[PDB]
Amino acid sequence: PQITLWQRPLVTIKIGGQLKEALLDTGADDTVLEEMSLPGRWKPKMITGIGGFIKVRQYDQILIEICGHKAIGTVLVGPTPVNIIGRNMLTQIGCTLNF
Amino acid sequence: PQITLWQRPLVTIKIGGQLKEALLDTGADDTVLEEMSLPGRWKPKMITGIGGFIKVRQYDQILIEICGHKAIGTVLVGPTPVNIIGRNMLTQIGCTLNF
Ligand SMILES: CC(C)(C)NC(=O)[C@@H]1C[C@@H]2CCCC[C@@H]2CN1C[C@@H](O)[C@H](Cc1ccccc1)NC(=O)[C@H](CC(N)=O)NC(=O)c1ccc2ccccc2n1
Repeated sequence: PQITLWQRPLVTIKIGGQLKEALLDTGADDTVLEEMSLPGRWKPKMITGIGGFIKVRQYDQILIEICGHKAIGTVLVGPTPVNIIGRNMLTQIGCTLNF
Repeated sequence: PQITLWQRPLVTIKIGGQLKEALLDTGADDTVLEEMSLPGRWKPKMITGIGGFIKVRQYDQILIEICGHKAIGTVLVGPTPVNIIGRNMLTQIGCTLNF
């Protein structure tokens, strides 16, 4: 698709067969998710945003479908108000910024 | 241009006649820049992202060039770790997400 930005670029994602929605976020290095059921073990990790550091749970090799495109990588579960799809995933689905 | 996301989408901006660089940030509602001099009156504001709040000064109808493209809007000045260009400005230059 070609997505304008007059509203937040939220899209449908699928993880563990669960349908969610998430923000396509070119400003985010990592992918950070709301609480949800994920397989495997996690490890504690800390990342920062504009307001400072948070503790998150790091899951590796997670499969996700983003607006129909498959991606696999590291996802961080933590105190985020919204699922955020960061560049580690965005690149896998061929996403670009255009103007 | 077309900007891939293998690295941070940083671009040149010009504001207050000064050249800086900033992050093209589709996940950000607002545009937030490091401490700097701007004209007019400001209003105090608090914004959030991941990790909590920061206090900023809000300036309205500020002129900025983004990669040579003119935009006018609200700029928030404060202790952000990185200059970020949010959707309020990105929309003025016709920026889209494409995959
Ligand atoms: C996700 C993580 C890996 C933590 N990366 C980010 O946090 C990086 C960090 C880099 C340096 C510090 C400054 C931000 C740049 C950008 N951000 C991504 C960046 O895209 C971040 C993503 C976002 C969506 C909303 C909720 C939180 C997170 N957006 C932002 O921080 C901007 C700040 C701003 N006023 O515009 N926040 C939002 O526009 C914002 C939106 C609505 C809100 C609702 C509830 C909660 C918090 C609220 N957040």
